[PDB]
Amino acid sequence: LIAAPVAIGGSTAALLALGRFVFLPYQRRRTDMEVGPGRLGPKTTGDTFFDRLQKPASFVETKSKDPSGFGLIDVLGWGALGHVFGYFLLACSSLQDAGIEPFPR
Amino acid sequence: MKDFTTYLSTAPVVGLGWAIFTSGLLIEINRFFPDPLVFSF
Amino acid sequence: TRAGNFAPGSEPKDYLEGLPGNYNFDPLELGKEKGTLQRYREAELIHCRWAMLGAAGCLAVEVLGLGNWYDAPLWAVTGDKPTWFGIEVPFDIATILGVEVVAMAVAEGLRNENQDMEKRLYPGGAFDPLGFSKDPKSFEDKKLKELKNGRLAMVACLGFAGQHAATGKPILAALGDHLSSPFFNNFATNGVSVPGL
Amino acid sequence: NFGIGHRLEAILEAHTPPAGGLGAGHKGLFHTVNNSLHFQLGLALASVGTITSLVAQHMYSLPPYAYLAVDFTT
Amino acid sequence: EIGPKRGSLVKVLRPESYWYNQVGKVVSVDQSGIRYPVVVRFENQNYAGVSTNNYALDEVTDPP
Amino acid sequence: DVVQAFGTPEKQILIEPVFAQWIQAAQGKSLYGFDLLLASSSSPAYSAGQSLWLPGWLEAINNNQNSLFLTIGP
Amino acid sequence: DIAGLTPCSESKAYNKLERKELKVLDKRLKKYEPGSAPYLALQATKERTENRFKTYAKQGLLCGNDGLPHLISDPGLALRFNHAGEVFIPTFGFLYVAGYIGHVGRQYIILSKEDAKPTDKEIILDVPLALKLAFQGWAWPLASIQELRNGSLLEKDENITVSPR
Amino acid sequence: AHVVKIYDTCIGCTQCVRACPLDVLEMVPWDGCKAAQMASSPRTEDCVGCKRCETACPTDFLSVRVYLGNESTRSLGLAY
Amino acid sequence: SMQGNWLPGSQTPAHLKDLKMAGNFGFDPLNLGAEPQALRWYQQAELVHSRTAMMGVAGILIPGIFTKLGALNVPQWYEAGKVYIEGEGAIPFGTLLMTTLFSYAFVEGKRWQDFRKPGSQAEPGTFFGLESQFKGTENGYPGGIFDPLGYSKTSPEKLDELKLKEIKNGRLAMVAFLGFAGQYGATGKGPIDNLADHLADPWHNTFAENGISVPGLSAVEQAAAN
Ligand code: CLA
Ligand code: CLA
Ligand code: CLA
Ligand SMILES: CC(/C=C/C=C(C)/C=C/[C@@]12O[C@]1(C)C[C@@H](O)CC2(C)C)=C\C=C\C=C(C)\C=C\C=C(C)\C=C\[C@@]12O[C@]1(C)C[C@@H](O)CC2(C)C
Ligand SMILES: CC1=C(/C=C/C(C)=C/C=C\C(C)=C/C=C/C=C(C)\C=C\C=C(C)\C=C\C2=C(C)CCCC2(C)C)C(C)(C)CCC1
Repeated sequence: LIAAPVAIGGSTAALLALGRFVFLPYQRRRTDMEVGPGRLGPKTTGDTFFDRLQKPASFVETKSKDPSGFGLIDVLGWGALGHVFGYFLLACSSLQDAGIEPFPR
Repeated sequence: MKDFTTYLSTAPVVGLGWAIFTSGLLIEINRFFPDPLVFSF
Repeated sequence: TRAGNFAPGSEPKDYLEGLPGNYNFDPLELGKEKGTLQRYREAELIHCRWAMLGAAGCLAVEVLGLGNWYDAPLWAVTGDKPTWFGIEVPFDIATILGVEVVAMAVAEGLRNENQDMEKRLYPGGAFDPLGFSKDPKSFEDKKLKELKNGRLAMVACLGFAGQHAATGKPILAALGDHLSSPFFNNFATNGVSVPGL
Repeated sequence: NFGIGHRLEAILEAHTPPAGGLGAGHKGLFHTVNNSLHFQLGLALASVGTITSLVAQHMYSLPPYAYLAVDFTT
Repeated sequence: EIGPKRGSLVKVLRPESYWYNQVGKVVSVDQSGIRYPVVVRFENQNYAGVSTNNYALDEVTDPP
Repeated sequence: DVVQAFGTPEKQILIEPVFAQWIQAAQGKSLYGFDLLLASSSSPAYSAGQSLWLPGWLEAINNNQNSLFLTIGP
Repeated sequence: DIAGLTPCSESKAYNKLERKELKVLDKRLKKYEPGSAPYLALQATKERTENRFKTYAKQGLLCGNDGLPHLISDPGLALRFNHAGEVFIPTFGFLYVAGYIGHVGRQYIILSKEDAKPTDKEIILDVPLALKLAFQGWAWPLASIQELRNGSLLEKDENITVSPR
Repeated sequence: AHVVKIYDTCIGCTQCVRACPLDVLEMVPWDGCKAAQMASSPRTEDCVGCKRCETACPTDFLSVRVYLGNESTRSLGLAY
Repeated sequence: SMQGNWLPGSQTPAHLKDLKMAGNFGFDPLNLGAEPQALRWYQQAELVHSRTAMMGVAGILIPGIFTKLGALNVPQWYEAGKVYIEGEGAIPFGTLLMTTLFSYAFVEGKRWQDFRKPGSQAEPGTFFGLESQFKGTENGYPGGIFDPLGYSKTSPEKLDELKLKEIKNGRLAMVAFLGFAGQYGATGKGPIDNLADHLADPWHNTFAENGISVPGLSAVEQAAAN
């Protein structure tokens, strides 16, 4: 069945470690060619209340205290990936130990 | 005959001669041979 | 530096000049405008190595008589212990899946941040323990190599997959069949290789 | 507003095939779709009509409601 | 003098003209400095039924 | 229609829909006899999902009373 | 025996349709004397019906659940099974004549457009040149292929009337 | 009423003013054509949009253009 | 140059009046050879069709002649395929067809690359060093090991006389094989048996008496007999 705490924890630790030490240099390069200095950049320009909603948030650029660029939003996203992968593995184990074989024979 | 054969090279050479030839041709294939469905030579 | 011609008398294509393993291949002018040609080279130079590893694994499980390559990923089904080189592996299927999907992830991730084409193709340095790439003439000689045997490796992997797709037999047994009666045991005699036999 | 996500203009301008297969590709199409309300209306109506056709072709063969297949006229 | 030779075939590049990317024969080129001095004649009529039209100097080129 | 008018309905061109019948047999319809995947027990597509939804889908698609993938003629 | 269709020779509904046609044709035979021209015409019709039913059978023909012969359209399935004669060869048989007509029309169009006031040649046809092209169009695919290869088949858009969008 | 506009492609054949049975068009002196004439539409509000001037126009495309819209009691040809 | 005429009094095409060719008789009413490279490709196609027609027709005739003489029991060509298929020590049909297709694809790619680029098969160090003699003398006339008896490196007069003879026997063999196919299709017997029937009984054994060749002729003969 696989123990759900150890499976979820291992999956989210692996995903967070990947997102910090591995794909973080690959990340923000897509943003340099997406919303970079010479690219499209700002989504909106106007200065009314319905335009400040499209303006970027205030807690996403505060130079998070991690040595890398791993902010709170990246932590949430990679933890969501880890929870997704852990639940996928647990779901596959649940289908396996019920006597049902989804794989081709 | 020159004036007549200039007229005869207008619309009836393509509207009648081709029509009669292709028609009567196909009539005689459908007559001498019976109705086919499969091309088995 | 041209190795040869895939068709004797072909038109000389100028965008393939100087590349390692240079035949006058690519009829369809793929990667002619440079750019993706570098992507094509950096993708072929690792597809070759992966097919080399796979066909080496199949040949090692065959000629040492330790199993069949198609029957090798069958320990996950029916729940018996995995064996490598005869020795039983104490690991678990979930564990091996975890280490594989994180190890290949970190490998390709640190591979992806080279940011220079020459090291992306041929890293060297830490990827050169014995260091036979120091001599540039031997470097070009070994670059012409591993591509010929690499392309042959890719063709061999496709052949292994296709041979076990039609006839469910070990590849060594099929080789013995073609050695024994080649005119009776070939690709045209298995039935499902060409329609209409 | 957060730092992560995808930009539609970046995806549209990036998907330009090499060797001039589609010329400029989808370059300059984000402003064309956004500024023109009729483009969005036509796309929405195309998808809605196609999926209504899909709903019609999938309701009769796979009835999701109990005793719907018995009611022939319905 | 300032336009193509009289009687020479020219190609019309005017987009709104019926004879866009077509070949016409020059019949006269006006030398008084008017908006469309080049006068050409086409073997095929338009939908209005005319066969001649006037174009500027930049709207006519030699066909290949 | 003119062939049926002349009292000889066997002379009409009846092109059998081989493509869609082949597709239906690929989905598990055993009426046409094409022993393709999802209709043969040795195919990997039939084995994959053999215990998930295949006994329901095959039973529903091999029954001509329902409207699921009706038999189609010329 | 493909697509759940029985052969025409071993079909019960095919024979039922045949005997029904024979019965309705022999119904009209009782109202004429045997030595009459309508009787001879009806006998010829019955003989043609019997010949058609005989020739449609044992000719690689199948019919299913209706007694009416069916045609197999997918090539390959018409190759391994003896069904190419249904649509496979007659496809090229039609296409040869269609390319013949298109090629002789194209030849007449080019050979007329190079003539002074060429608009009259479409309403005033010439018979010797059209018949010469008519008996020169047997090798239409070779001529079309060589014209495509040398570029004279197509024309530069630069010289094609284009809508100004 | 409708909008009638004359472009510089006009060459002063002065037949668009004959084909208009409403005295919408007029011929003014010009210098951009050999005939030194140009169509002008002072009484544009009297036009109904019958496009007879466009029929009479020999230039390709049409030098005089009539655009429909904003119908009135005179542009609708109403005697009541 | 211009040798003979396929039809005396016919207007010979302008591309055949002053053209140096083997067996040029002015026979191109459809003007398929007006373009020069077109004529080169058609000449090569005629040469390969004619040469394989020599091989095929010789296989029809010489075993058939020896069977008529009683030397060998080799059957006629139309059932020889079934005879070998039903044999004991027989390579299967699929293997034979695929081997034939592979070898012919290889040699025809060689000939094709000779055609598009002349003498391009003589690229040094490409075919085991023996490709130095793979240079083509002319379209459809490669030479090299294809003339191992040295019967072509002489004066041009016997050379183009031999080319004319080759194209004549090749056209004859092509019409002969079309005849073999047709006279199996109609009579259902071997060509040697058909020749024996025509020699022993010419009037009652012909294409007209057989109803397959000209349908409706048998009905005409039966109506005229009654
Ligand atoms: C193995 C090599 C390879 C191959 C085969 C492809 C193949 C493709 N790439 Mg490409 N690509 C490659 C390598 C390759 N890529 C590499 C290495 C890179 C760099 C990383 C890219 C970067 C790249 C970009 C950036 C884009 C592509 C795109 C495409 C697609 C369209 C190509 C094109 O020009 O349109 C085909 C050429 C045409 C002229 C189009 C003609 C279409 C006709 C007119 C329509 C006919 C309609 C017809 C009536 C339909 C009938 C159907 C019936 C049911 C009615 C195509 C699937 C594009 C894509 O994603 O599109 C899917 C795209 O934007 N590629
Ligand atoms: C596009 C749709 C379509 C198609 C595919 C067909 C196809 C067919 N129909 Mg149908 N039909 C159609 C439309 C169509 N028809 C319409 C619109 C009508 C109403 C007017 C009919 C009415 C109709 C009737 C009433 C009958 C048919 C029949 C036929 C068959 C014709 C077979 C034949 O004559 O022998 C094959 C014919 C040929 C090979 C013709 C020869 C022409 C080629 C080019 C050879 C050239 C001749 C010659 C050798 C040239 C050289 C010499 C020359 C230079 C002088 C075939 C199954 C008949 C049949 O058999 O029923 C099954 C039949 O009884 N149809
Ligand atoms: C022989 C001359 C000729 C040729 C080569 C073509 C070729 C073409 N036409 Mg055109 N067409 C023609 C005559 C011709 N057409 C005539 C006379 C008409 C008026 C009825 C049309 C009406 C027409 C339409 C409305 C359309 C085409 C389309 C097409 C294309 C599809 C192929 C096809 O079969 O279309 C089908 C063609 C027809 C249904 C027309 C059949 C009319 C007969 C067969 C032509 C008779 C010409 C005559 C025999 C030539 C004289 C011979 C000479 C020896 C004296 C192709 C580019 C289609 C297209 O744009 O696709 C790209 C399309 O939508 N054509
Ligand atoms: C065939 C192939 C590539 C073919 C490419 C071709 C034809 C290219 C086509 C073109 O040239 C043309 C025609 C014409 C040109 O104009 C265009 C291009 C596009 C250039 C790659 C295979 C590539 C094959 C690869 C990478 C194989 C990898 C294998 C692995 C990893 C194996 C692992 C295992 O086998 C073990 C060891 C043991 C088992 O028990 C378990 C498993 C897991 C199965
Ligand atoms: C500070 C620090 C640290 C730590 C860290 C941490 C602790 C973090 C956090 C956290 C974590 C550790 C995690 C996170 C996560 C997040 C998120 C955000 C998640 C999410 C999830 C989800 C979203 C889910 C979903 C679902 C559901 C709901 C159900 C069903 C299934 C699914 C999956 C679908 C360390 C020591 C390392 C180092 C030093 C510093």
